[PDB]
Amino acid sequence: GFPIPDPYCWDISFRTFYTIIDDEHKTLFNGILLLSQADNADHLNELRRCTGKHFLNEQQLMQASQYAGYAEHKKAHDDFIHKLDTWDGDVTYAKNWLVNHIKTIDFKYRGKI
Amino acid sequence: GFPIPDPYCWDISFRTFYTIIDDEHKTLFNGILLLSQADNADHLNELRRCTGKHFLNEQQLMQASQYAGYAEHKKAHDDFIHKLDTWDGDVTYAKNWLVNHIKTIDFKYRGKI
Amino acid sequence: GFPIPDPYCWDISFRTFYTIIDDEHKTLFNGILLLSQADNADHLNELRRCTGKHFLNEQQLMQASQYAGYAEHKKAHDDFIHKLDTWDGDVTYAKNWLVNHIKTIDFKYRGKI
Amino acid sequence: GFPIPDPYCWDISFRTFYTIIDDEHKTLFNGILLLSQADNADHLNELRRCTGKHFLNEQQLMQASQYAGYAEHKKAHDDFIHKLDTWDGDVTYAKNWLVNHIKTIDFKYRGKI
Amino acid sequence: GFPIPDPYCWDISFRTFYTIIDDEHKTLFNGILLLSQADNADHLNELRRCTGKHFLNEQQLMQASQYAGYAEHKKAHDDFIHKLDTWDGDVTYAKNWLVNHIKTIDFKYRGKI
Amino acid sequence: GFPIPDPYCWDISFRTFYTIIDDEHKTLFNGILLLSQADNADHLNELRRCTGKHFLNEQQLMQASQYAGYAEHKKAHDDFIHKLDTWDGDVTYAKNWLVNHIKTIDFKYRGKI
Amino acid sequence: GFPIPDPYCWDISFRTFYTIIDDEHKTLFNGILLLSQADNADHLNELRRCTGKHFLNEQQLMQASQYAGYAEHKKAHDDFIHKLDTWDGDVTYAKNWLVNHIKTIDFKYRGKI
Amino acid sequence: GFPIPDPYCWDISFRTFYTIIDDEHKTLFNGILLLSQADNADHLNELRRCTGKHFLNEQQLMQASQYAGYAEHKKAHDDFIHKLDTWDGDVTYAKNWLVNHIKTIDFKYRGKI
Repeated sequence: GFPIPDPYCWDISFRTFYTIIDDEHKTLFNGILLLSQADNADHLNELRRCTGKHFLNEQQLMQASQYAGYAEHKKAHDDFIHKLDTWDGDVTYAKNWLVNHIKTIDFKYRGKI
Repeated sequence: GFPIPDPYCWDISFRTFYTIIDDEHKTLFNGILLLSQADNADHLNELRRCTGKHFLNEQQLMQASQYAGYAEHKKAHDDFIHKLDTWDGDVTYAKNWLVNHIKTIDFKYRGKI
Repeated sequence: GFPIPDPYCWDISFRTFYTIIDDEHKTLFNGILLLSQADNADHLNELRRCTGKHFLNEQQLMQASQYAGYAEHKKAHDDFIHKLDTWDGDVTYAKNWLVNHIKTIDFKYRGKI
Repeated sequence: GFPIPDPYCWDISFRTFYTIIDDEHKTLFNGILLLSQADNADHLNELRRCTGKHFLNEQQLMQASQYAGYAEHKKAHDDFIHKLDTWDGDVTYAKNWLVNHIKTIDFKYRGKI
Repeated sequence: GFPIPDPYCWDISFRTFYTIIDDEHKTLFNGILLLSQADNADHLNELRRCTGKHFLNEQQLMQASQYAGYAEHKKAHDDFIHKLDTWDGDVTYAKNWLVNHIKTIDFKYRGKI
Repeated sequence: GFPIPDPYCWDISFRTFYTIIDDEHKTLFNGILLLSQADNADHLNELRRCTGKHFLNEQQLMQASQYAGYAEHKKAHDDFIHKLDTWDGDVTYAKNWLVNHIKTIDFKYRGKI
Repeated sequence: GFPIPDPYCWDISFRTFYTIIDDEHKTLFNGILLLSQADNADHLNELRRCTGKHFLNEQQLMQASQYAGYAEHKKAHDDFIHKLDTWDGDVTYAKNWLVNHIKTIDFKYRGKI
Repeated sequence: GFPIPDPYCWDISFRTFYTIIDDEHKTLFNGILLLSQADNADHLNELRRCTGKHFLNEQQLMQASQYAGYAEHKKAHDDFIHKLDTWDGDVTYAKNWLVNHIKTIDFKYRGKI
């Protein structure tokens, strides 16, 4: 269980050392930051697009080295897409989910992919 | 329900703001324009090739961001391919179908993919 | 002197047998037709984008086979870009230029690239 | 003079309609925000990497359509790289430079590339 | 039913006007020519590699435009791979098969893909 | 049954003549060499990543020419991934497995892919 | 002096072990054989296209490994293009040139690129 | 002065965190080790190919982020190519050069590209 950055933007404690991944992660932080400012459809579309794209890329990256934790990782992703597709306005959930997903599930592939 | 451009060529009211998509759309308008001029096999092959190619590209683009309206969108496409594969010479249908497909189904993905 | 299509849209007489090239050529007919409908900045941008992109792609295709007419062909393209970049509203010139360029200059690379 | 966002993160007013460009722009806001939090080498590296990569990608996109404002735009980029490479710690300058570059220089390529 | 070229090498009557396809076809002719000269494993490996590669590429090309005759076309290919995988030394069959496959099944996709 | 190089690094007797493949093979030798030096998680992650990546690439290469020995080859690979995913510390096994896999199963595709 | 194959088609003695290169080389044998059958524009175009494309691809492969013989090799290619571009109908020269180029100049890059 | 590994193979102390780079670096250790085993043409070719390819790839990665140390880094690479191209059999030099290049010159781009 990790601290929630304030303002809610990416910081170097989240570095995975995969620059493409890190750059995509910065977009997820920004997407949740927007929602935290105005819970509207522009902001949600933005986060939803970035999230869908990042999850698929990250999944491809795992697949390229036949990563052993793929299936659990993909199910985490798919649950979160699902939350976004049924958005409830729970920004707090979303803030926590991302911090924890990166620092525990994404950090796990470092050095294996 | 939208107006049918006369001559039947693309105009900027159809812009999706995805330049690759817009350029492919211009080919669909042209394909239907040809058929409207001479209902023959050259013209139908031309429209059929362009349509098949555009639908698959557009489908790929939706998939890259895990677009939530993919499945309904893909079924729309597949119905229209089917009409082309069983061409009846109904140019009027084709003119309407495209205008409506772009302005209602394609416009829906804007900002999400 | 080739006939100028009316409406000013691509027809199969302009076929080069290179499908990607033909699809790009459709976009150039469309950009000139829009300007013939309303000579404004939007229509010019559209044509100008499609023309710059088409000229570079066709140039790349020529280079891939070390086409002997490359230099002369690139010069013809560059002269038209210059005309678009100093646009005076002479649609007639443009309509003629495109028909002639495709049917006498582009047609010369067929079978060689 | 555009307003400087606070927190200094991307918002949808900076949208260019080019999704890859917008995602890169989010990374530049983030790099400046980190420097505003702690002016150190890690934060500078991050911003410097993201800026060099973004400038080259955007340059490539301009070149793909033979964009007429390329040279002037490349010069603006190159001047900012120089500032990052001779970094004096003036975050204020950077915050202003980015907002202005996007809303007056990048916005000018919209519809042309 | 078409003439069998003598020597068994590609000629321009087999042009599909897809240069990548034509170039791959030249390799198939050569592969059968080798077998006609020495029925050994080097020659068969050569033809088998070229054939496998060409069929898959050609299949991809058909798929990119959602070609309506794909399934019949793919089954033709797969039967011929099968013959090669159970090679009997029937060079005559192979000579006929290729000429007929190109001039009747491959010629069918021209203008549709 | 082949000799085990000492030190356990690649030598030119393992050349497949596919430079990409050979370069990937050098990484597998190195991965097993590391394990032979310190059986830890860094070393195993390194070998596991390289192995997963190589097997998938090599599998793609086989698929591109519709290689007839694919299925047996893929099952060999998948068994070895499985050993790595249930690592027992048997370095001896791993040393033998690789030498034999290359010199008998990989050497088999030479000239067919 | 290497033997000139009759019929003038590629055989496995010309193998370079680079499958893409070998497939391109087959096309150059074929282009010369056609000219030996009928010295016309179609046959020349075919050979000229295949030669320009092959020379650029092989050049790119050399550059990818910073091959030390690049400059001298590029010059040999360029001299042959010049001969095709000033074609005098000397098929004999061409038949000899290709056999020699592959077996003494191309063979020298084997293992180095 | 860094320790020279014995056996002269890559270890995780050389890790750059760029997986493609690390895999290429493994090939350079291997090429020097072979020369240390037998100073012949095969071993030199191997090392020379892997080095030319690695230097160009790493250069491309530097350029993708407009890395500020590019020019100086390219010069260091070019000097080593020159040494390989004028190979005098000084393996000791090579062993030292590689260890030093990676741990002091390559390590400097980490986080910047």
